[PDB]
Amino acid sequence: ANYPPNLWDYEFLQSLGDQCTVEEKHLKLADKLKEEVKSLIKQTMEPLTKLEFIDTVRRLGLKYQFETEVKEAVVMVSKYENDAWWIDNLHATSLRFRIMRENGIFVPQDVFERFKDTDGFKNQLCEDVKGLLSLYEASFLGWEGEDILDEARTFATSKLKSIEGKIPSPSLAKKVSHALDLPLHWRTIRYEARWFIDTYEEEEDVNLTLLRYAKLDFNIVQSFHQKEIGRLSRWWVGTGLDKMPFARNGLIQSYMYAIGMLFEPNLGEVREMEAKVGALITTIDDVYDVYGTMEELELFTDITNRWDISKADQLPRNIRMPLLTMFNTSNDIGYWALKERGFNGIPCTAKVWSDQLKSYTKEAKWFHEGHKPTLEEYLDNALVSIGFPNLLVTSYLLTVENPTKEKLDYVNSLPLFVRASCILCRIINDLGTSPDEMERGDNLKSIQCYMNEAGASQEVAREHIEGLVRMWWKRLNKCLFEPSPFAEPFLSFTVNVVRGSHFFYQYAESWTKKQGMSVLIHPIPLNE
Amino acid sequence: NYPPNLWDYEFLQSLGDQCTVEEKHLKLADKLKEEVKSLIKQTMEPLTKLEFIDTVRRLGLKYQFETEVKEAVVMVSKYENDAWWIDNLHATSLRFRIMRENGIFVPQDVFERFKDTDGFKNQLCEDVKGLLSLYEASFLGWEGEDILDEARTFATSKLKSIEGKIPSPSLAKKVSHALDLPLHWRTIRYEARWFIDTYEEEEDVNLTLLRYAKLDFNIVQSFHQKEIGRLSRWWVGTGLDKMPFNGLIQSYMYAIGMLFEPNLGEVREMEAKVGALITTIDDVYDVYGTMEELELFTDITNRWDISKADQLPRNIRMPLLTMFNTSNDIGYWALKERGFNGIPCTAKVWSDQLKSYTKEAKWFHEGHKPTLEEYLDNALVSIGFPNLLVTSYLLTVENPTKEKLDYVNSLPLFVRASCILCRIINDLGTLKSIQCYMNEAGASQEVAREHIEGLVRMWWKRLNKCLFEPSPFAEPFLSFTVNVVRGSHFFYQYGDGYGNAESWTKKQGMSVLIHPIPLN
Repeated sequence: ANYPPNLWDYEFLQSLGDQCTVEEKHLKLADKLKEEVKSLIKQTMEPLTKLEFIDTVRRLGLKYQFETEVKEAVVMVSKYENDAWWIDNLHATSLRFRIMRENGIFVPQDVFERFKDTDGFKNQLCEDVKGLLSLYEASFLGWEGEDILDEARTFATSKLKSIEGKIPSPSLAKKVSHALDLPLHWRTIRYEARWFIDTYEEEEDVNLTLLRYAKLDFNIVQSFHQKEIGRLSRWWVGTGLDKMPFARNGLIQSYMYAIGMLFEPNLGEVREMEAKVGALITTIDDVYDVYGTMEELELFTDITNRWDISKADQLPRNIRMPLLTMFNTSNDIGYWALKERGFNGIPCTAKVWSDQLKSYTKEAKWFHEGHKPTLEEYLDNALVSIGFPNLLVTSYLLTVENPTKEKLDYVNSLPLFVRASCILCRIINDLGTSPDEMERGDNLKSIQCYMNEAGASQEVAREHIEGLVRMWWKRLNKCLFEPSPFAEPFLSFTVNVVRGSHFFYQYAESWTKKQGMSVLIHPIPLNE
Repeated sequence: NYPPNLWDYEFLQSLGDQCTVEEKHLKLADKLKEEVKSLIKQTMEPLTKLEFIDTVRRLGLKYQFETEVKEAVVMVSKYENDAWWIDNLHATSLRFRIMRENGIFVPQDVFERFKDTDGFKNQLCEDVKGLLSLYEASFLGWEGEDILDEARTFATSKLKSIEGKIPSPSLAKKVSHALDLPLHWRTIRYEARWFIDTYEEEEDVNLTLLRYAKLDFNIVQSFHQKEIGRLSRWWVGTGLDKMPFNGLIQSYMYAIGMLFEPNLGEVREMEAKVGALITTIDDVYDVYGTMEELELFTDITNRWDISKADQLPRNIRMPLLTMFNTSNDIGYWALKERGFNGIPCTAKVWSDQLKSYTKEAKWFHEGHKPTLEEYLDNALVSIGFPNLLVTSYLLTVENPTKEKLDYVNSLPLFVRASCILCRIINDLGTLKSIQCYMNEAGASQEVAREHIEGLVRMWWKRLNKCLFEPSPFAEPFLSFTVNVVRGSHFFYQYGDGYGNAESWTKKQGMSVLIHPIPLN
């Protein structure tokens, strides 16, 4: 074991692979239930009922198993000729608006106009909570310049808040509270699936076959995750970085975040590699922040820049081991791209690490010189220092068809889609900082930077930063309606890192542990 | 289904799941170990004692009982009365070998009772046991111990003469086996599997010992299968299994000869990786790469700078980057575990290996014939055992330093002797050794070969004497350096890669790594 102790001991994590083996009879039941659920997605339903069903499928974390059928269902609903089923119905209108836009089918914000009067949304809509929640959730699919969706968000938030915690109807109470914490659009797929499996079971309209399949598929996917954490744990203990006197829970936390970025079994290898990079980002961040002197870090940065480990022995052991693990892992990842994808990715991985440590160095220079950057000067560097250019460009290297230097240079040039994602991850992380640490006047975080600029208060500045999150999400949403040159799975990665940030930096140990226990460690009890 | 293919990495990657040992039988192995400990310690006649610990050794169990075996051998050597071995050819011969094996000197003159000035008395020709014990004991001799040379050539002729004629089942098995290879030249782990089957035929088999030998061998086997899964997964991850030039699995089979113990697992895996890369890159240099490609590969290696790797085509770049990445890994393991960054050392032994290859391709195109001395100077490096042994020293020496690593890499006698032996045993087994010396004072194939076999015996005597002499070296590297040679003896006889040689190798593979031993 390690001291200080990690969330779980590594031998435990390695034990999980065979502790939770899914019995062969459950594997065969899963294939059988999959076909039954396909049939259900395909079956004629009233259009609202079909949208509700495919919303449930998504929410249960199953869209990846039914991509063809869900899309085909959505298209069908977009072609249903008579609109009387949603017109003047706030829930149906909202749900349709959201499901259509999630699937690349435009619906104008004007569909909501009829729910307003001269002064704004009609106060009487507060008599229908399901309606309000669907409007709230739909509002997050909005784009810049869509003022009615901003009004919808403000109205629905306010009305739902006037009842959060006091709703005498258990499943809706739960869903509203959950939504006010984070909208569905901002949550991770995989962690939402585990929460919603429990919520769905308690709802009035539960389909037991869908529910049964959701639990079974959850456990099967979980068994792939458990094998991955076994492999990653063995790797991590092999690096010796578990014994550095910093970066407690680095590996496990990186892996838990990676599951938010991409959970699908068929992306296991990519997910392992992203988890290794994230554990090294966590470790090296600590090296730069809470261990190395300015002279040690200058040499760390120079070795990385030049990809030349000749002078590595000038660094003390606890700095040298992270350095050489970064080097060895980056070479391994670049090599996988050569072996698997036909393209040598070492220049790419070396480059994003060099860019990242240059950004750490800039922050350190500001901190030591007492520089107070503007928000815009801070974010241009801090969107690099958060590590998502590194993680995203790496993800692109490992998945793009026919990778080339020119394609990698393009992604690393931060096209709007990627820039929005990295800025979001940075600002979201900064917003997660509790005011216990704010009182410490760290000038190199978003809120404080804006406070310093404008002479604004902490509350006004926080509100400003929160507004930036909503703005960059609007840009992300619109980028998906013209995403070229990007394709799946990179389009999903770019969005899902943001969701990971929202989920893991909500504005801590126990909460993390709870999430890891339900998603990675404990299977769902089946009654089969 | 269909025959499990030892060459199929699909199959190999799955091992570490199958052939479990029941947690039941672990506990019985702890219990029989303690029974076997008392067996080794309980007073017996000095002869019964030596036979008992030789047996333990050949069952491959000495590593479990090193203190009890040493103290047993030391008690025998202090036994004041010599009547139990004097004039007994078996007893004299076993005492000689087991004492020398444990670093206690016995003079070649303990065999004077069996000889006169005309040599060994031809009357010993039907004492088969004594002739066999004499034969096995002879390979413990040093240079200039001539009574020991005479012993060998004499025992060898007399045992050859009675082979069809031996009644005892276990002894006829043992004589046949010894005439192919003496015990001293065989690997510990592959011999242990063979001997379990033979020992069970012996009149004097101790069923406690036999039962513990089988159960330990299966437990150990389970450690190895997990090792092979991991290594095969690695190999497939490199993509080098799909290059057009068995690789990993063979390297691993050799390494089990160099070291088999569960407690040395990590070192064994790294040695196997290097083993696999040596064979791979030797083929890159020998056949596949152009001249210009080999000079970039060489340059990249010398400067440990992969900036220009992209000028190599795929099938050259992959071995190079794999060599680089794995050398970085092994060097790093030394930092993590041993406190010493070993990347400069692994980069250097690789840079030397490649020159090795640059030299023997120059001698091919440049139409130069070397003296056997000049060729072995290079061929003891190209065989790759400096790489492998310097790496094994890096990973196991107490308090490693650059200075200690520069000394092992200078190749002092003990190391130089193992390395020459590995290259010579290889050339015997096929600008080779024999083909070079032929091109010395101008000899035949028959007289060359005999001269080479002679060199094998000579270097073994020098190795043997080193183990008695002052040395900066300790265990386990002492064992690694002798045991590579044994690995060479055992596998180079059948290296051909088709026909009888491949089915023999496959069978060793299957009996020692795959198939557990049937228990009770």
